[PDB]
Amino acid sequence: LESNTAGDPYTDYEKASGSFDKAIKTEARDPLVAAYPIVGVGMEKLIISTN
Amino acid sequence: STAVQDSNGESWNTGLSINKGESAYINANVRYYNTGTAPMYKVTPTTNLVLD
Repeated sequence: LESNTAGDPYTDYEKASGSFDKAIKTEARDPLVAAYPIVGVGMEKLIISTN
Repeated sequence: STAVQDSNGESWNTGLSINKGESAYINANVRYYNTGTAPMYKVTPTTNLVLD
């Protein structure tokens, strides 16, 4: 009763078929695992310039 | 008594101010190259400038 079971931009057929972007991991091909990025930032150093 | 004094001098000053936040500006002369199979139009690279 849902065209997008996982709630992501890709329908159940596009996911199961692999007809979406080719850089999406293969676990996100089944309709119950969301194709979904988890992006975070990390600081490596901080530099101060006295005015 | 009566005195009359006549003077004349001259001075010379040199200064130098320095900003410690922006003490210089840098200018990089660069050049792009393509080693692939297709051309690129409107080439816009992003570059790091690293000191240490």
